[PDB]
Amino acid sequence: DDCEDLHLGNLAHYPNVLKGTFPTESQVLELGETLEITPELLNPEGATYSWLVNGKEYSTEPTFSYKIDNPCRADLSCIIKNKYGKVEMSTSFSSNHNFSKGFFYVADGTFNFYDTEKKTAYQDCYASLNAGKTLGIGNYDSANIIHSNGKFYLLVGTSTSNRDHFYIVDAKTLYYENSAVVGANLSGLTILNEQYGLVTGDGIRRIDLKSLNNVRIKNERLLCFYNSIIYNGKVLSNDTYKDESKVKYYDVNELIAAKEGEAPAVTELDIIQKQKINFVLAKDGNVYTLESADNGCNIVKIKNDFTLEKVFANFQPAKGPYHSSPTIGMVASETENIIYLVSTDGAIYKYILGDSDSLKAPFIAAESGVSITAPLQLNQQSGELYVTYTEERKDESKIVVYSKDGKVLHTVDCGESVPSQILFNN
Ligand SMILES: [Ca+2]
Ligand SMILES: [Ca+2]
Ligand SMILES: [Ca+2]
Ligand SMILES: [Ca+2]
Ligand SMILES: [Cl-]
Repeated sequence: DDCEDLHLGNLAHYPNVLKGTFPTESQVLELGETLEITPELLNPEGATYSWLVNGKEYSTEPTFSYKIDNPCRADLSCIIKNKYGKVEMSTSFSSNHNFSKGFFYVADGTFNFYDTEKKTAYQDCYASLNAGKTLGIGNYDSANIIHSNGKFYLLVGTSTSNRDHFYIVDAKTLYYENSAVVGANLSGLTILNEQYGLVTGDGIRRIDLKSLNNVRIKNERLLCFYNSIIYNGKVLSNDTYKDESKVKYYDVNELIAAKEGEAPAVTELDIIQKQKINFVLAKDGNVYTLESADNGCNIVKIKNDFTLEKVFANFQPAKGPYHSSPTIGMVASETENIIYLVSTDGAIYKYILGDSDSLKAPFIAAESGVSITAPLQLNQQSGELYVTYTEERKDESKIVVYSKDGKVLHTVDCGESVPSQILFNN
């Protein structure tokens, strides 16, 4: 087979890459694996390489080595150049990861993933899966996310006007879908249904969850739904972080139909609030919130007909001092008649609907000089409670994952960056 058919003397002078020495199909690797591509040149003398990861030059080496140490997806090009010509091959690579095997946590202005099976944290999964895209959440900015319709709807509360404030991120994959401008200093987000949401902060804005156009329905300086919920065709809102205010509700259909400036009717419920507190849908099918009282708080049951049942809790609820400080929110179980809530000392109470005895002592005791600085989250499949703690004196935050029985299962070190929210991909 000496000199017969194809040989070097008849195959051009630009780089000649041997077949199969560069992937012809998209690569899928496990977390921890390394992608290695070593193109073999028939004529390698004087050749130079350029490896582009998502269009950005990563290497000039004749062999590509890239550790898949984070959930990612990337486009890969290889430009091989010599005196006589330039050749370019392209492929793509991604990690074989499962975002069902743990939870996302919003810290240092991005989506981070913690695997409860591997006990491993992956920082800034949003960038590595979206070609370096950022969500632009600065230190003095807020991230308000609602997981609905299999999407993460993010509202950035920022003083910058000419930037995207509202983002749609796929909840299962963490893939960016769309984003748009709404307005500066807007930190109140409500998802009404599959088609519409509400953005509050300077009154009420309806946002179309497909086109991302918004209509300013009500214009009221500093009017913000710090917390809200959809219940029996109404939007229940918490619009205070300090001042005495009552829970107010709006009609979902009136909010959907309202034209620019047509402020909708607002009705008050006999629920005095003097701080940020959320609304939780409990296993009894009712909505619960808290009412501010002199020597504690009241766990308020909001029935379908919007009548109220109130149970006194001899403890003050956890609170942040500023407009920017997040809601130290409650969390309800979907499988048990339970609500977890945080006292002002950093203790967790497990309220058992209808039984006021469950409020006589904390479920999880407080630790001195340690406070709970984010809303509670619960894993509805295991019953695991995710609590965000901050050591006041050193500014070191952690996510502690407790079992149904209150035993520590995981500790996620977050350092100087406080996680604001915990999300699931399902
Ligand atoms: Ca190697
Ligand atoms: Ca109605
Ligand atoms: Ca009892
Ligand atoms: Ca850890
Ligand atoms: Cl609209």
